[PDB]
Amino acid sequence: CDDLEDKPSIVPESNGDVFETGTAEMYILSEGLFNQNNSSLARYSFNRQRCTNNYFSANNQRGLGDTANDIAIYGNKIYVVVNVSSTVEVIDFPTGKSIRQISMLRDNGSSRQPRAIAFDKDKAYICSYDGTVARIDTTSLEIEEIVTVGRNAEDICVQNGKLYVSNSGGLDYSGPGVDTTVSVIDITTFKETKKIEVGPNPGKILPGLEEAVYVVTRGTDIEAGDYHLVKIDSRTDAVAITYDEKVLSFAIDGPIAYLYTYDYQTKDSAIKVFDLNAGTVIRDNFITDGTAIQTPFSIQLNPFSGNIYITEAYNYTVKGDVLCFNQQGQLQYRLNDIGLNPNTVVFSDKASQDPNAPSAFANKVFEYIPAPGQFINTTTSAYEDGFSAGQVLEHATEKLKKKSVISLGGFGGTITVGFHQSIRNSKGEYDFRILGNASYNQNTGTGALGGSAEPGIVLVSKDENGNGLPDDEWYELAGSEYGKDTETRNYEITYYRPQPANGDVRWTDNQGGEGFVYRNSYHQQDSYYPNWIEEDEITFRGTRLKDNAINEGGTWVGYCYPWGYADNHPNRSEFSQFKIDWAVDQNGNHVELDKIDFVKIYTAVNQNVGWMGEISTEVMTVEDLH
Amino acid sequence: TREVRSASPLQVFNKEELKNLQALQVSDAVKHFAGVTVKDYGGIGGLKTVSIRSLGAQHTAVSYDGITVSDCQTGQVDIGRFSLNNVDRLSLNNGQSDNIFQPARFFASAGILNIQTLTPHFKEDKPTNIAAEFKTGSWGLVNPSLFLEQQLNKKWSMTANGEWMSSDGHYPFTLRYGNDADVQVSKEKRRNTDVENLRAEISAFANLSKEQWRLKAYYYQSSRGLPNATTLYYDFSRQNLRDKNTFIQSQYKKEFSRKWVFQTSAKWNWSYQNYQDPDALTSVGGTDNSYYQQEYYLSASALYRIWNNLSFSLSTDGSINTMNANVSPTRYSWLTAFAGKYVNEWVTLSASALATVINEKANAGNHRKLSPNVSISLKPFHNEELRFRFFYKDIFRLPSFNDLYYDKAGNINLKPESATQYNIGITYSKAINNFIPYLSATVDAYHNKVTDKIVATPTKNLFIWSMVNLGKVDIKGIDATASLSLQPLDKLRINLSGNYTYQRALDVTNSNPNSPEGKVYKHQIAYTPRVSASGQAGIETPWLNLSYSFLFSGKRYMLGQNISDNRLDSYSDHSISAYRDFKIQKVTASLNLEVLNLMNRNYEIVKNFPMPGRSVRVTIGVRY
Repeated sequence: CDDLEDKPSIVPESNGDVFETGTAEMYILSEGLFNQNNSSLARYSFNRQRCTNNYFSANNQRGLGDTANDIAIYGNKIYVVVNVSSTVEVIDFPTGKSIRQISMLRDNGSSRQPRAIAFDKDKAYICSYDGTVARIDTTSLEIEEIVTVGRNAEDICVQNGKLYVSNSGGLDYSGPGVDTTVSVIDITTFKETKKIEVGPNPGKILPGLEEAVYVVTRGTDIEAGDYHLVKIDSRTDAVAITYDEKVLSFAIDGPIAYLYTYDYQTKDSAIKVFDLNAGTVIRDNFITDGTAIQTPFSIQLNPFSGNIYITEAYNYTVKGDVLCFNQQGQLQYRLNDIGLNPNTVVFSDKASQDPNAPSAFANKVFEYIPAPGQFINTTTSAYEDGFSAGQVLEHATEKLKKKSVISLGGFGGTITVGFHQSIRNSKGEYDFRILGNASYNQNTGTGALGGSAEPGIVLVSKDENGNGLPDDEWYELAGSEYGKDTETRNYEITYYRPQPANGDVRWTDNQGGEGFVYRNSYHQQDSYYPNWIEEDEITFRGTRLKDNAINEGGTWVGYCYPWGYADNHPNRSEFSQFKIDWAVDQNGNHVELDKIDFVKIYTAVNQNVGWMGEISTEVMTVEDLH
Repeated sequence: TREVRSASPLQVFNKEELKNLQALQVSDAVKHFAGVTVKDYGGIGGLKTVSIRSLGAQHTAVSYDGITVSDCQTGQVDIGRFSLNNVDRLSLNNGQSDNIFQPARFFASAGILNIQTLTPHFKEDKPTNIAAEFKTGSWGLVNPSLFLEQQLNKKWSMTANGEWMSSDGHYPFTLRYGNDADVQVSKEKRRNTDVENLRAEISAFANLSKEQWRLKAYYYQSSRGLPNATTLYYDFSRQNLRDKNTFIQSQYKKEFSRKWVFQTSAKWNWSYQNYQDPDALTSVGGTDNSYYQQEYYLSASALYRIWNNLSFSLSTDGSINTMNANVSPTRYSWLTAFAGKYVNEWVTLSASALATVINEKANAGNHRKLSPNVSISLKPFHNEELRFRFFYKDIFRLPSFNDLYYDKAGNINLKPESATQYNIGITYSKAINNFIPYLSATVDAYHNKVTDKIVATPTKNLFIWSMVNLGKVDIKGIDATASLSLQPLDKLRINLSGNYTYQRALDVTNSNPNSPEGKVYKHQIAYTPRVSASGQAGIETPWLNLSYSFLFSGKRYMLGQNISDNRLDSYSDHSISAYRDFKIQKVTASLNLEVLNLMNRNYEIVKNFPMPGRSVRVTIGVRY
């Protein structure tokens, strides 16, 4: 009588909406346990919405190995460095089948125990606990050259055409102590050029912007909590700045880095946001929605959606989680029981297994003039350095094509979008939907599915003349706040370019109000004012809504209005859709239109919040239901 | 006979049953004790520790000829260290171990495994007994043995045992690259299992005047290779482990006339453990950890009988356990046990009590815990030998020296666990007719509670495993066993035996789902088969003896999570053997042919440590 059966996982796989901008596949490498070789490589396909926990074993009919340490996607291949098995699985990207088996072995049969991989000019450079860095060609997949970098190595990175390898010396803790060195390797001659005295036990190492290398150094004792973060200037290969904040690992975008610390005595874990230029912490807790964190195993950053992926390992015995957070720290989703100790999350956009097609997801932006804000003059504002306004427009069309989020800045900043075909009028139900990056908090002060609401007024117009140009008459949609005392019609605001480039941006209105939109340390571009604007003063005209953000401390909640506004609600689960029948004219009379072509979105709320800046309407991608 | 009258749950294998249980290094015969969950490694010469009733594997105490041996470094004791060439009687006690005349270290352990050494008989004339038991086969296994016995002064006898056990042990195991069914598979050979055991023993039995002054001098040098786990795509290990265990043991017994029996035990044990890993990536070129252990053990147990049927025991102990390495701990321990109202009454209560207290002075804990034990063997129905048994026992683990003084991975503030056991059982035996000379069946439903369990949890950095008191395992299993010998016609004994265990060992450490160990609540613990069972069949014919023994273990899991991804499949280990004795001018030759793992099943009991397949073992023995 064997009543012993595999009891299920009980909790569902995904505990949130699984949406991501421009990411096709997302691969999660899970270590498993030492001497138990139950490592795995899971994937999530956002296009097919398909979750595969045992993807490598489902493909090649063989397990990945023991303690798979690193994963990286390069040149339509996935390179998986597996430590105890001492292998590098170099599996093909569109098929998922393993193409070649690289043996990371020494002259004898002893394992090199490789840990991490870095890429520079179609060579994969792999560091090991043997103290060696190996160069592997991406074509023949053979070990071409071995260099000795001294003691045991843990992570490797590429910057300024040089490999930085963190010589940890971890296994020598009972003997001569941990090593204190980061080795620098040139591409051209491929010898060890310099050895940087960095601090004891250097671990995770990553390049950043402004041509620098950030490395985490542990203590002589790991449990002692003597962690530091070292900025190394790649010009001189010397220790530039030593930050005393406790780090286990970190993920870098722009000038900021999301880093977690994890003590081993009290088991206390914290995830902070850090400014790599100012050198100070900004938020002592990254998770600002009340989502409990217990054991963050590693932290990654999506290179082309901006989200932060923190994996959970718990007691290092049960299957971990993968939690996706936004830039503000609200949880987007989490994959539950994705694998045993999920180590490293990598991302791709090329998928596995057309602009001329309509595809029900709009075609091209016609007008884009945003107000100054925290997201302006960055990659999410369709701007790069030294490009004119038409270049900003065609980058906006390109970002709309790749389903990337576009921001509108402060109050009054507007965007105008069309479609491949005219949307027919559906009577009695909704016509089109606007996708937003708003996420809901599980508990707020009030109800109505609160969270981060950034409401915006939508307008629609019909291409009656048929020229494809936004010169037709604009009709405002009557929302839930329309016609009440909670809205301020005929509001004219103007923004002034500050005389310092990096200054707070001044705005004045016709209602007697004067104020600023403030600089925050997250977004440190040249100016919050739009750089492709040639005039000093810009003005915007429209209806101002009542401010919906309420100070509860550092936990500001944008309370959602019921219906009729863009980026007011999360993009699924009702009240984010729109119909033509809400459109009214200037005089407020109801106008019935048989078809519709032009959708205009501008920000309805003029409010500063603080560390999340102004209320900014972010448009993901408009889409019709027909 | 025994195994029925015992108040605590006793199982016993005599010399002919251990003959029928074809095995070497003891732990392959331990697997048939009907409650034992063995944690094992690779094949010959692997680490083979024992859990009594799916308790901790450090809650057991194995006793080599009247004194328990105590491994302090990783206190899971190597059972495969002891060999089966000189074992007269093997026995497992789940409790008080029947009689209260033991040294105090036998008490306060949740189960003891008693290995008894061959006591020589010395039949009339014949001063000298010579025995050799040369065993060979199974991929380079060789095992010569010597058993020089000599009577000295009609009360002194001397037994010198020698055993060289060189081995190769390359098993043709079958490696699966995964856990599901559609997995590519490989036929790989096991590497680095070179075992080179050597055992020497000089035991002196002094039957003075009743009075015994049994002594033993034991030496054990080994050079076993320690194989790694079968990691995928990589099997090259060079780990060597040298053991140099030795001890000198003394056992004095005196019967000071009526109402007084006195006993002294003494033991000096020196152990050496050299672990070499030349493939390790330490910058000096490999780890060379050496551990030195010493145990000074003394006991002055006494027994005083109030009447002919009732007895008390006062057992005082003493132990100095020193350790050196490459910090350098020393544990002073003092046990004294007062056995309570032990009655040995005819058709009424056979109740017994025992309170043992312990005192350790170590920079560590200084515990003075009291441990009770009650064992009742109430027996109605005088016409048949049917016993009702019930024993409550609260024992506790001590934290090992690897759990306290390993290089800053082990905690220093470990709470020393618990083991709370409430076994209740029915034991029946009959000798009806002559078609069945002996029948017996014994069913014990037991409830073991472990609290504050010391567990090694990984940390996924340097000094990987760390000790923590995170475990509250509740065991509620039931263990049945049977021994049925039937004799058809004449001289054709068809001696059968069997055992079964419905082990329900659920981890109940934290009931809330919002916890890392809340997914482990009401879940089976890691290496514990639910429906573990065993069986034996001895066929005694005068021209050829045959024996069969099979092991069944159910769906063993991994890590306590209980998902199908970390499932281990149920296995069956079937084995057969043949025995023959020849009388050649008063010299007894013995030929033995053993086939182990008869169905060639490549199974694992601990993950990525595959057990050997079909092996053939040939034994040639010369007696006198």
